[PDB]
Amino acid sequence: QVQLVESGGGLVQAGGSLRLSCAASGSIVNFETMGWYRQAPGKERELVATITNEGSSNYADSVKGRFTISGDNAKNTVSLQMNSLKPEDTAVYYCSATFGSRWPYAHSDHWGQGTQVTVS
Amino acid sequence: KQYPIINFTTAGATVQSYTNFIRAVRGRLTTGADVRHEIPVLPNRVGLPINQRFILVELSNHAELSVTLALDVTNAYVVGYRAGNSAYFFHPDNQEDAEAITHLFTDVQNRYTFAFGGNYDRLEQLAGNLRENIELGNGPLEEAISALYYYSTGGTQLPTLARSFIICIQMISEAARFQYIEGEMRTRIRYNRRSAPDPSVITLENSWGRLSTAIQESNQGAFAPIQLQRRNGSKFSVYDVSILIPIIALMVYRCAPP
Ligand SMILES: [Cl-]
Repeated sequence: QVQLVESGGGLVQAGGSLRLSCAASGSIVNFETMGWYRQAPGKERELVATITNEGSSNYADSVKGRFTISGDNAKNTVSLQMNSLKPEDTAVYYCSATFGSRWPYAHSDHWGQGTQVTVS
Repeated sequence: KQYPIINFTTAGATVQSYTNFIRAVRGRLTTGADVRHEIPVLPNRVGLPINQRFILVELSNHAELSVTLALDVTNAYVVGYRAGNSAYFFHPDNQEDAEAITHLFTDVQNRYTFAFGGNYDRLEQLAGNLRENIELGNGPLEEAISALYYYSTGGTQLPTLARSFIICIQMISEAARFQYIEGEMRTRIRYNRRSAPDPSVITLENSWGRLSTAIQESNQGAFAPIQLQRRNGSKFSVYDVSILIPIIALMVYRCAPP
């Protein structure tokens, strides 16, 4: 019975910063990978930042050194700290979670419904 | 008449032969009368008649050599083996167990009790290698059977005998204890692979005792957690028996049943 709860987003000035959070409930096991994808209008959905159970993070080249993802395995939560916001960052951001084997599943993957961040 | 014996050969082994072998072994290990949260419990050592205490596993290979392992039904673990006219036993942990094993291989002319126990820590020390470094699959088992056999002719040195025990215990005892580990051996046969056990397997082996306890002491299956490892070695916690249903096939008896 996996559910994702997304928090954060909204309108923010260029150069400002904000935080997105995502928390998964209904997984009996910790996430395999969790993080954010974003879709800018007129664009394809693209990876922004993800982190694994090993705590290894992956970022889009364009947010690297600007955005930081952190995670808490035991609480199945991730946080994205967005610093130095730019026009390119205006988009809908979607939380994503994947979980590995726990009976009766081999794996599962989950998407949020998105929160928009608008850089003014 | 006699303790039950189950046969398996590595020669032309298939996923089907290995699977059906492990299933037969489990059937002689648990009665089926004690099942908790869907996981079978092994017979309670206290008061267990000596004629119910052991089963024998007869292993043969393509080189046509055979050895018979003795397994304790109370833990599914190897207590010793016979090759030709000799039997060899690990050093027992207590006087009751010491007395129990004297009812094994009573037919044999020569019976030796090693000065060391059969726990992985001791065997790794004698072998000079960790489980992490010791490949498993049909090829290693084929060679482990030869090594155990020739121990009886003096053709096998102690470290190689330790390594061969490490292979046999995992492919037989741990496979019997965990469907997940039987599955790991199946895959190795399917792909004709030999490879060492990854952290997922090693942590289950190390945890079988703790898991048996947690499961038996749970409130309706909820643990009062146990830390295991994924295949990449990252840590995860088990909180509940439900996840372990496909994983653990039987448990050491801990407490009275529900
Ligand atoms: Cl010892």
